[PDB]
Amino acid sequence: VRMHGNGHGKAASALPYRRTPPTWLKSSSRDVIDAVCKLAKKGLSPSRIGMQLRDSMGIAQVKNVTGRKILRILKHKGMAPEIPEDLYCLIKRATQMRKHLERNTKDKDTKFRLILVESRIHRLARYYRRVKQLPPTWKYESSTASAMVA
Amino acid sequence: EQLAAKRLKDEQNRRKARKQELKKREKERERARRDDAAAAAA
Amino acid sequence: DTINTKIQLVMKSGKYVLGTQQSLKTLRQGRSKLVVISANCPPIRKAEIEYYCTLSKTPIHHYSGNNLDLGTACGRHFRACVLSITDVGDSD
Amino acid sequence: GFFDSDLSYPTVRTERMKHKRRRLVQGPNSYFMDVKCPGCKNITVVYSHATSEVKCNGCATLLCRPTGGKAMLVTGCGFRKKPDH
Amino acid sequence: TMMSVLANALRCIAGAERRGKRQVLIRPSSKVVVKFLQVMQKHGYIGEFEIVDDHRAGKIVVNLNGRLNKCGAICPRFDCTARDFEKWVKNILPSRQFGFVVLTTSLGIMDHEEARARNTGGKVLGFFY
Amino acid sequence: QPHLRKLRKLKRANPSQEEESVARVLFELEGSHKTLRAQLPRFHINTVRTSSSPRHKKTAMIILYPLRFIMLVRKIQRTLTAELEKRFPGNIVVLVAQRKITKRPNDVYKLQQVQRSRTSVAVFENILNDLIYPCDVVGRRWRYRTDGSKLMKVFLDARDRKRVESRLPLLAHVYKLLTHRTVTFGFMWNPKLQQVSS
RNA sequence: AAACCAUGACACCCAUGAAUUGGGGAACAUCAUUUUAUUUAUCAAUUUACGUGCCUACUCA
RNA sequence: UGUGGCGCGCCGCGGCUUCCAGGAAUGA
Ligand SMILES: [K+]
Ligand SMILES: [K+]
Ligand SMILES: [Mg+2]
Ligand SMILES: [Mg+2]
Ligand SMILES: [Mg+2]
Ligand code: NA
Repeated sequence: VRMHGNGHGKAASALPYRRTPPTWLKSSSRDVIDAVCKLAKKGLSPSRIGMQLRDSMGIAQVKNVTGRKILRILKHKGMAPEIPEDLYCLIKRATQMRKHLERNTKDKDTKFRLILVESRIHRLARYYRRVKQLPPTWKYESSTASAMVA
Repeated sequence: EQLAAKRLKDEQNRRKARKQELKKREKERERARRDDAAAAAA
Repeated sequence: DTINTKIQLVMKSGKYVLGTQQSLKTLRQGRSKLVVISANCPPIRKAEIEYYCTLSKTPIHHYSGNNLDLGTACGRHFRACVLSITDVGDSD
Repeated sequence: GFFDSDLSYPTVRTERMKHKRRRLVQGPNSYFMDVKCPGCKNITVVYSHATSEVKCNGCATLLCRPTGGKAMLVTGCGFRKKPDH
Repeated sequence: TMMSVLANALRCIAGAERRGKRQVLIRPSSKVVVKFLQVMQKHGYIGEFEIVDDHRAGKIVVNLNGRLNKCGAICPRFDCTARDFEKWVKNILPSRQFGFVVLTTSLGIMDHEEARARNTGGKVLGFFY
Repeated sequence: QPHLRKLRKLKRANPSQEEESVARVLFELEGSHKTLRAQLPRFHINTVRTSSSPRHKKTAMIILYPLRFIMLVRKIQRTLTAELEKRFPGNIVVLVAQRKITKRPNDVYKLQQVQRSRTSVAVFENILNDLIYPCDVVGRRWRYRTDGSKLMKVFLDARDRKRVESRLPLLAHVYKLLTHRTVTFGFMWNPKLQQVSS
C-alpha cells in the first residue's frame, strides 16, 4: 500500500536478467561518461539524464557499461546536487501549494494534502541526517523554503 | 591545520610515487627497443 | 516557471547584479545581455531603464511578480526591483 | 489437452499471456529501433517507450510523439527493430 | 509487511498439502528456508525441489508426495535447553512415536532427535509431521 | 630473446615447454596480425596448464593471465583463441584470469569489511564467464534430489548452439579442475519465456 | 449520529461462470518497404484466430 | 576416404615535447 493513501499500484519497470550490453552499441565507457557530464552542465537531474540517454543514444543502463551509477559519476566529478533530488522535488511541491493557499483560505482539501506532503518531508529529512547526506541541524521551515527552490 | 598538513603530505607522496617510481618503465621500453633494433642477424 | 528555471541556472554558473544602481552601471558600460524588470517598478523609474536599454540594444523581459517575488527567485531574503544579467552561463 | 502443467517449466501459451513481474523470471517489455527520417540520411536509435523529445542530430526536428505506452513515429519515418543482443 | 520469510514459506506448503496439490511455488527463498526443507526431505516428507535464480531472492518449486500432514513455524524463537525436549514434544506433536521439532544450534539446523544425540540446545524454529 | 617479454618476469629464467611454445606464438602474432597488432604489446601471461581425460579426446590448454588485462583480453578474445587453436592442433585453448579468494571470517565486524570481488561465490561465477565468453548465461537452476545430491545447471542461448556445443563437455571438465565443482549445460530457445530446447 | 459493512490496520495462499469502470498490449487504421523425423509420445518446440459504422465540398494520423 | 557444414584470417601516416589517479563499486 502507499505510505499516505489507500492505493495499491503495481506499475514499475523490470530490469533484465542479462546485464551485458548489446554488441551493436559501439560506444566506449569514456564516451558515456562525457555525455553524462554534458547534460549535468545543462542543468538536468540524475533521473532526467538517464531518460535522455535511454531515449536518444540507445544506452539502456549506465551501470552495465562503465560499471558505475549516475549519481556516483556526478559525485566523483564534483557536480552533485546540494540536496538529494527526491527531497528537493517534495519541497518544491509544498511551496506551490502554500502560494495557492494564500489566496484561497477555504480550500480544506488542499490543507489536508499539505499535511501529508510535509509529513513525508520530515520523514525523509530524518533518514538523510542519519546517513550523513544532510548536515546535522538541518530543518525545513515553510517561511525559508520558498527560496532555494524553482 | 594538522588535518590540512597531513592531507598535503599525502598528495605529495602520491605525486612522488606513481610519477617517478612509475613511468620510470622507460628503462624497459629502452631495453625492448634495443632488442627489436638489434638482432638484425644477416 | 520557464523563466524561474533559467534564473536558477544563471545563479549557479553565471554573472549578474541586483539593484537599480548597479544595473544602470552595466548598461552604460555595455556589458548587459538581458534585463528583467518586476511588475512593482515605479512608472518613472521603469521608463528610464527602458530608455537605456533601447540605446544599448538590450532585450527586456517583463516579470509577472513583484520585487518580493523576484528577490526570492534568486535565492535571496530581500527584494530586488531589477536584475541585469552580464554573462549567461550554462543557461538560456 | 492430456498434458499436465509443470510449475518449473511452463508451456509457451501459459507464459506468453502473463504480466511481466508475474513470469517465473521478470524481464523488460521494450526494445530499441533503428529510425530513418525523411531527409539527411541519418540513422538514430529510438527507445520504443520514449517519453522525452527525440530529434535527429542534423535536422533538429521531432522524430516521435510521446503517448501512454509505445511512442508514435512521425509520418515520414521508417524503422527496423534492433536485436536484443 | 512481511516480517518472517520462514513462516510465509511453511504456510504455503501446509496450505497446498491440505488441498492435495502435487507442486507448490514458494517466494521468496532464503538460506534458512533451504535448510528447513533439506531436513524434511531427508526424512522422506516432501521429495525433490528446485531453486530458480533471478538475481534477487530466489524462488522454490517443491514436489509433494502426500505424506506430510502439517508443518508450521514457531514465533518467537524460544530458547530450548537440552533437557526441555520432552516438554516441546508433549505440547506440539501428535505422539512420542513420530514427528520432529526443528532447532537451530551452534552445530547447525537439525531435528530434535539428532540434537539429543549430540547434546546441544538452541532455539526452536518449527515442526512437521 | 625478444619473445620472452610475453611471459611473467619470474618464469623468464627457466620456462617450461608449454609456456615457451605459447610465448613464441604470441610474439609472432604481435607483428603479423592486423587487429592483434594493437593491444598486444601490453600483454603477458602467467602460466599454461594442460588437462585430458580418457574421454573427450581433445586436450584442454588453460592460459592464466593477470587480472589487470581483463579489459584488454575481452576486446581481443574470439580472435586470439581462434589463432592459438590453429597453431596447436588437437587442443582447445581457454583464457582465464587469475583471481584471489578471501576465506570467510568468523567475526561479524570482520565480515562487514570483506571486498565482494574476492568472495568465493563472485570469483567462481566470473571464471565461468571467462569460459564460453562470447556467449552469456541466460539462466541458472539448482536441483536437490531425494538423496543428498545437489546439481547446478547453466543455460545458454540457443542461437550460439552451432559455435559452442562441441566444446561443452571439455569446458565442464576445466571448470571442475579449477573450482572443484560440477556444472551441467543446457540450451534455451526464447530465454524470455524460459523455454528449454529439446 | 443506526458517524453501520453494527465487521481495526499491514502482509501471504485461495475453486468457477457471466458482467462493469479507468489505463495499456495485440488487432483495425496511419506510415515505411531447432534439428529434424524409417522404427515417434510420461506431462510438447510456439493453440497468438477475427471484421464493421461515421469521417474538412477539424480539441481528428 | 570423401561430402557437407566450420570460425579466424586472406582527416590518414609520421619523429619530438610537456600535463594527467580518476574504473573496481553485492543486488535492485
Ligand atoms: K459514539
Ligand atoms: K474509474
Ligand atoms: Mg502508516
Ligand atoms: Mg461501534
Ligand atoms: Mg526498489
Ligand atoms: Na447501516
